[PDB]
Amino acid sequence: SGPVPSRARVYTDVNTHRPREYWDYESHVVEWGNQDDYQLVRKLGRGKYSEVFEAINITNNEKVVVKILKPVKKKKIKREIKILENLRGGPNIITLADIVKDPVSRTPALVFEHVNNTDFKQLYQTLTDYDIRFYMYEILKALDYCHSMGIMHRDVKPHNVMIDHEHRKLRLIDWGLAEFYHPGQEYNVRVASRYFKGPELLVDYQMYDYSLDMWSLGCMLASMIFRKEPFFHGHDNYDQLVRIAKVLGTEDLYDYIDKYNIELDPRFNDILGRHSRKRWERFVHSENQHLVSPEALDFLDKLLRYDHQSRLTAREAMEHPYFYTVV
Ligand SMILES: CC(=O)Nc1ccc2c(c1)c(-c1cc(NC3CC3)n3ncc(C#N)c3n1)cn2CCC(=O)O
Ligand SMILES: [Cl-]
Repeated sequence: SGPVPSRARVYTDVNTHRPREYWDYESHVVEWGNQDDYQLVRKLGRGKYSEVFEAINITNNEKVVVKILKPVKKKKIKREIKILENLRGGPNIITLADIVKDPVSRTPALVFEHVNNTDFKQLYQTLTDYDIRFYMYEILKALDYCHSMGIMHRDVKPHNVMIDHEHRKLRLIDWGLAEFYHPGQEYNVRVASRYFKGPELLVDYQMYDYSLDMWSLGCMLASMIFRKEPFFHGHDNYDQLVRIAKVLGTEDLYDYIDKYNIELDPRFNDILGRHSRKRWERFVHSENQHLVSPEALDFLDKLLRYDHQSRLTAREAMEHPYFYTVV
């Protein structure tokens, strides 16, 4: 009765063999320092639960990014902070440099290392075959590291990957939707951003894992090597799954759904239709041939699969023939 259970193939019991203080973020005590050390310079934007500023560390004058939290659930704040502190110093993980409060207004804020980013709609067109393989390997390091530390990012997308192209420096950012992996846990599927949602999220399969980040990465990789942003462009969560099925086909979807005994919402049977599995070559053309290779396509193919257990892990990925020219 109910969905078939599932476990992560890798780093399954990493939180289980650690003490509660590592993953029990609700018992985390947060110390808020003084924000006077930083001077707001420019509104960058208005992230989901925050406003974000370029700031300046008055003391050393080094550049910084300040995320001023809207009033959010104390619980989520502690999660993000605890996750950031556990992953700090890890490869290509953004550094939580400080946690502070404005003395007068009391609004909490997280302060991060600054990356001199090129917007991904300017950057991605510039990128060569070598570039894409390099930066994908940098992302993979961040995801292997963070999966090994018991954590799923759950919001992998071009917006959360900061690239200083001059310095070939990449940072995986915004850990606000990240969560700790506990095998057996039935999680909230209202995560990631639409275009990067894995089919497990869309069919409401809750016992998901690190392999969610591997789907999202694939979506990014497809958009990059094919020059089509976003790759899967759905008008909502239901239609998102239709956009995937028009590429991966309907037969492997229904076989995935039956295998896990997933109860498909009735909205799907009207819209899903019947679609064959398309070859990845169908997407290759004169303007992107130079970024595609047999290896690129094989790597992509082993990321973008319905069955999350069958996707490459981030370690398996880093060993793929696609990365040989970089490693
Ligand atoms: C800070 C965070 O966790 N999320 C977040 C949310 C919105 C953000 C940013 C980060 C950055 C952002 C920008 C840069 N750099 C660009 C040159 C200014 N850097 N660099 C490091 C981080 C971090 N963390 C960072 N975050 C810009 N925006 C505005 C996006 C929008 O409104 O569309
Ligand atoms: Cl959540």
